[PDB]
Amino acid sequence: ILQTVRIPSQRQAIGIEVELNEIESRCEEYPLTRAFCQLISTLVESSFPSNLGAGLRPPGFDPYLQFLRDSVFLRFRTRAYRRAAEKWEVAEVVLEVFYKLLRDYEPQLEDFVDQFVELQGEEIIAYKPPGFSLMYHLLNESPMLELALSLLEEGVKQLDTYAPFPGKKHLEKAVQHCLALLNLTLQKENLFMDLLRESQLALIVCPLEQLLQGINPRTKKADN
Amino acid sequence: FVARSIAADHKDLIHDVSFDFHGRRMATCSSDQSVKVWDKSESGDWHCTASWKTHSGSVWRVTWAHPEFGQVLASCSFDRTAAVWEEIVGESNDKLRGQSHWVKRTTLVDSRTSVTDVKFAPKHMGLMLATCSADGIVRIYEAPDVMNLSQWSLQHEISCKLSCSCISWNPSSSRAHSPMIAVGSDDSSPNAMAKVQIFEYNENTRKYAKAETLMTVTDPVHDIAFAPNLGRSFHILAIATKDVRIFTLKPVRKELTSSGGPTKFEIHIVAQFDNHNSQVWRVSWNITGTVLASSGDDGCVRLWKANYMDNWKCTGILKGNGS
Amino acid sequence: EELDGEPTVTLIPGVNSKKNQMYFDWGPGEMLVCETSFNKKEKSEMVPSCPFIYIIRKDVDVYSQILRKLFNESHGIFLGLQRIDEELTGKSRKSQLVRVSKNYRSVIRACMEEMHQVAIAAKDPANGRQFSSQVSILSAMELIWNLCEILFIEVAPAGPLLLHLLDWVRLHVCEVDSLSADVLGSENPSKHDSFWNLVTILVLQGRLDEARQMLSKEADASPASAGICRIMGDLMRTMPILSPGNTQTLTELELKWQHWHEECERYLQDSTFATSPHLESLLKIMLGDEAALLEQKELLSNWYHFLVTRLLYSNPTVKPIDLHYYAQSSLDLFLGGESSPEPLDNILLAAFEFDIHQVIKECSIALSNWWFVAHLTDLLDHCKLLQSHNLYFGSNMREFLLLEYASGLFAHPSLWQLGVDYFDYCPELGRVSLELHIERIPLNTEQKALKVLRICEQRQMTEQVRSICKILAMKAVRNNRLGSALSWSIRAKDAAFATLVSDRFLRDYCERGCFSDLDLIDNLGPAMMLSDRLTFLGKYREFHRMYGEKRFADAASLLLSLMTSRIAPRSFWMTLLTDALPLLEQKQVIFSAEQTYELMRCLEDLTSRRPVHGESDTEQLQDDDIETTKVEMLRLSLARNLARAIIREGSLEGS
Amino acid sequence: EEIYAKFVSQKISKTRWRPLPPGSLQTAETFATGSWDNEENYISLWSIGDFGNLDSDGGFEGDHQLLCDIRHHGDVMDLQFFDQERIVAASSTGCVTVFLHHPNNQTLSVNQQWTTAHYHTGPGSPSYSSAPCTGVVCNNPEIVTVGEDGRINLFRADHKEAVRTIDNADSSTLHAVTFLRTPEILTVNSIGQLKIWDFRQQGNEPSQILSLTGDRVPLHCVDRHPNQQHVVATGGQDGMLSIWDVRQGTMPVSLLKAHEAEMWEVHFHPSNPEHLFTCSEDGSLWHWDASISSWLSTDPAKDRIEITSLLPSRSLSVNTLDVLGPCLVCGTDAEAIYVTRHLFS
Repeated sequence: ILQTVRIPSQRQAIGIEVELNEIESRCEEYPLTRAFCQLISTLVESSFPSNLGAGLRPPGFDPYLQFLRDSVFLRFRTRAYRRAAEKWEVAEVVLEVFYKLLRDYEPQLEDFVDQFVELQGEEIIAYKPPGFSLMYHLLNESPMLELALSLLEEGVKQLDTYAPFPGKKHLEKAVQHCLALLNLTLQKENLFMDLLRESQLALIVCPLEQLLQGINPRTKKADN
Repeated sequence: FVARSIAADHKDLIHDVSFDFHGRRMATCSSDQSVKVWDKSESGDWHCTASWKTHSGSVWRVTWAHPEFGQVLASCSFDRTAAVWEEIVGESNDKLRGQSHWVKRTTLVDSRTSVTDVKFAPKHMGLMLATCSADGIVRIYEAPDVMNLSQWSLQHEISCKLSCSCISWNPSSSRAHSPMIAVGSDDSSPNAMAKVQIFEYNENTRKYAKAETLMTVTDPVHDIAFAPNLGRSFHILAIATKDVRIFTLKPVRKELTSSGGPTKFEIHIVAQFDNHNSQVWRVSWNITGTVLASSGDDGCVRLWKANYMDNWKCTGILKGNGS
Repeated sequence: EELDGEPTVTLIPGVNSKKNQMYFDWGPGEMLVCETSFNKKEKSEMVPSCPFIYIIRKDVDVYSQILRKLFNESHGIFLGLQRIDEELTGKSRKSQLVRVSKNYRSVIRACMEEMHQVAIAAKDPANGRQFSSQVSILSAMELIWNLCEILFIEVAPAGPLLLHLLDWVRLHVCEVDSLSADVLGSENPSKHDSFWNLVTILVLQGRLDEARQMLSKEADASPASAGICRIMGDLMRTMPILSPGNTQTLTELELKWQHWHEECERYLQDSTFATSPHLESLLKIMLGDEAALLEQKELLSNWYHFLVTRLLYSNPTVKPIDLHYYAQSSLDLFLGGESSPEPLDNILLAAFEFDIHQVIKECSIALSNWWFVAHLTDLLDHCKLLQSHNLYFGSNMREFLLLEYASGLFAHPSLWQLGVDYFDYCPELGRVSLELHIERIPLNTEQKALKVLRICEQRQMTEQVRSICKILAMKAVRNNRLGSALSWSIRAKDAAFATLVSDRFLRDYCERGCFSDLDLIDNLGPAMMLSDRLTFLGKYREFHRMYGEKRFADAASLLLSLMTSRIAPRSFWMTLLTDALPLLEQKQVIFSAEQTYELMRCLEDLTSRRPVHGESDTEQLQDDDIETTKVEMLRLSLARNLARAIIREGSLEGS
Repeated sequence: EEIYAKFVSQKISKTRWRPLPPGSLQTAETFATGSWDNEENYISLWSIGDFGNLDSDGGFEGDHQLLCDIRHHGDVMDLQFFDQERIVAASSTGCVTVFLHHPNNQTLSVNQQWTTAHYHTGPGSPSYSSAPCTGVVCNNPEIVTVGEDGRINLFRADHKEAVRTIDNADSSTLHAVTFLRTPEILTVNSIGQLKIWDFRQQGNEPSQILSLTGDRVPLHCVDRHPNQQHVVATGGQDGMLSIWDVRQGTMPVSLLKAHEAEMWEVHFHPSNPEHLFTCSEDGSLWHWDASISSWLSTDPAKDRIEITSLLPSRSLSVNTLDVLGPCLVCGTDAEAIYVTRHLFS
């Protein structure tokens, strides 16, 4: 219903990744994708199997995080909306899933080891934890960090008017989950950065203390 | 100059050769009564694509139309005729094995004597054709349609009153000179004091009026060519005779009192070259009219150019080695 | 004056000039030649020769595959030069023109060294010699360009002129550094047989601290000469050479060099070197002894290295306006009067006389390609030195050379695009030279023809745009591609050609019952109005765009307008009458009485023109069974609409 | 980073990357080119020179090394890879040729050839006239081509004949062609239309047509988004860029100006397709970043497309480009090629 197994001959996707971009993105109303984000939002707190997708693909969560990050979140500001509130009703139910996936993940040294799995006669690396994927996407100058910090700017930029506006309570929640994500990074950052130093994995990551001082591409100050 | 070579398999003397406007095709004609078309490949080769009989006499020229009229050829003959040919896609009939896809659309027959030369007109006039013949006349024909190339109206008979050997249209697309044609003569008589004559279409009388006659060309003429016009306020004219000649023809501006008559020219000889030590049998210009070529009984094609002072000299000799 | 030698003689193989006449014609880069011989067998058993045709390409170099690098890079540099500002002050502009000169030199060098490796890689010694010959031509070009740069572009003053002329020799007389490797790579450098020759040649190039280092290998090996070799080497360190970072006068250099000469000659009077004749020769060479310098002629590979040696050791304060006399006097002494100078010597002498026009003239005789002379003359107008004087035909000398070179790029299948830009900077004759070439580009594809049309449309060459569009419309008409034929005649804006393509579509319809295109006729837009017959084609498709798609009185008045026009073909008037039958016999009167009379007037000028001629053949009858049936149904339906119309129209004159 | 230009003494009409092995971690190492407007045209295979190294004797080995060539017949109008050793090309002769690389030899050869794939006809005899084949698209084992004859052909890399032909799919030239789905293609023409064809249908007529409104802009190139079968991009005779959703009427969704001329190729990035690239007869080459898919926003003054000229100057015409991972290549009428290993630095 999300296509995790994309076939090399197949020129169109199947499931909600089509229905979001060919049906909801024609109605300018988004009930199917919000109900899918709400389905994942329960299914993280009742947990996910570590072997999820094994034998059909590499095991783990990141194919669902790719849809929520790269097909929902990074496109929530480039879609049009019949409900001027639903731009924020979509942001609430995706940042809730990311918040839960970073709340309950605690870093471990095997997150920094590339575990291999046999798949139909070839040896392939597993999908890293969704909280490790979230840490790596917040400890870099990512489009996800652009969209987080330019949501904190956009939030104050509505609130400093003191006015009522459509969907206001969902923007205040979407800011709350955005702050709580960055705070969960800072509360786990040192452990993630030292397990990277012991494991000697060939990644690069920067402290969120310092990425928060990056030049905001809107205002062109360090004003995050 | 770098040479490639081709066996031409004409079964008697070849009389003429002419390029298409793009230099992608060429035509040749012979005393064997044939014309041949040869085409240049997308590999740099040349291949014979049509080789057919055109006439009943020896063929004395072959010439192409400009390609805004498509793919059309003309040929003149000792049988007193000229013929017009069109290249057709898909007509070529196995019911009549060994005929060409170059089809004869018409034959012109009105000359009383051998048709010595044939030239298509500058395209701005229309689809027009000139021929000349040893009755001492030039004849000019017009096609009223570009597709029905069977139908040609004879619009002008032009009286030289000496035999005609060659003709040249003036290559002026500039609407500040009226239509012009120059004519050479093979006449060996000592009585005719000039062997080149020049005619102008005069709008005020609607016929080719005789504007000028080159009273320094006492000697028989075998070929004649106007130089392509790089914007010049004056024309340049090459002539093949006992020697090579290059004339200038600069229009005298009419006063606002000389109505109805033709123009007149300030005429010079800029060059006369004996250097062939023999008669001259063709004169043709490069595309910009800056270099002349001419051939003779010395077995040399000789090249001629202006220097920076308009002093014309020989610049190259293309000649056979016989090895 | 110009062209006072023999006119360049090409030999043609097989062709028997010894009595045989010739015919010829001109194409874009090739001239045809054909011979008048045909060998009608006087009884000998041999094969009879057919006549032969010859294709004679312009000689000039443009087809050498490596030189296409030189032509594209020097088009980039030429367009970098035609985009320099004239107000750029005579220090910024002179530095920038010296860069443009050194850019052009870099391309000659980078084509020559590529061609040198290709000459080494040549698996046939014939091909290796053909590349090696062109390497020598590129070397001669960069030798002449390095001199013309020093004299006319950088314009070296007295003092620095000798530094410029020393590295002018050094950048081309590269023999010395190769010989340095052989001598230095040996187990005993001071015992390689060429060691003393190399020590002398380094002194003849003024490379005095390199010559000191070679003399050190005699001093390390030979403790008997070493003391005297070090006096020579220390004189090779006291020589006053000009230093570009150093705030001295020419008179200071002059007075110091006069002391150095008065000290070198002093060591010759006390006979200091008369124990080694090689060191005695080096002292005479370093004193400017014109006899000892000519004893070194087998170590001076050319007269201009002898000249620069003679300036280094006999006149270090030489000026441009002294220089001619030393150049001639060094050519005199090097050739001795039993040899004539070569074409390169005549060019280099004229450069030392500073006659830019004699240099341009002899370069136009010694170099097979206008490429050199055109780019050099262009750069010397950017220095404002020239026959920017008008010629007898209006254009200037820079333009006259660019026109022959641009015509030389149009003589090649690819390079004609560069040839367009080389015509746009030619103000008197460039445009007309372009307008005579541009229609003759082979139009193999519509895509190639779009590039040529774009070039003509940019430059407002509007009758050539009409020509090329009619050549494309006629490509399409001979191939029956009616959509390209109509679209190209619309770009040509020729109403007779637009009518003629409509007089294919309207027959192609009758030859099928349908058109070979519909979308092309529907999307005519404003271009429908290019003729009456194209307007009729668009409007008969528009009638056929109400028959599945709309109504009736709109369609009927359109049908009558199509019929009564001078535009409907009369072989189709029986059809347009038949097309009225479903509109005439309607319960609503759709044509008026007045309109029904014009429909009958058209049926009458169809029917009243059948000839009354008799009896042959039988198979003709069975469409006259049908024609009479067509005509009677038309009489009956037109009379029925007329009666219904008169009753409807006359009652609206009566209430 | 900086871009490594090379003169090759032939105009380059087409360039293409060699397809990478599925599940490899290589950059694009090898490309193919085709040439036009010579006395002799060619198809050539090249490696990207290695700017990372010098050895003891100081030689610059960082040139784009020629691996091997083969001579062509006509101009190389269009070019595509078919697998990791085979290539297909069109021609001004109307010929279509499949070639094969030989890694064990460093040579090219013909593999199969359709010498009469495109041709114009005439009244009653098979004396056909040459029609330039203009575009080629592959769907291994299957191949499709277009031309001046307005013909569509379907060919196969196991079969010698045409599998299907459709003469006069237009009365004008067809310029380019792409697959929407395996039996379902889209073509572009001299009128300013996109015509859609389904090889399942037993008629020859189009399954759907799209156009501009009335005034004719010929459409020279076409591509279709790697993750969206319904999203199409086309390039005009004017230098406009048109984005279409083929399911939502007859018109483009988004209309942008890209050049001051004829736009010769348009491509979506094969892994990053919210990025686009274009080349033209205006002498320029551009990258476009837009990260609903941003190409389908009807207001590009709200939603972004941020736009970069990749060439530091304007040359003679840029006929072609290809982009694979971080690598990009283009080909020009300046008898030259331009390459980078890195587009994101």
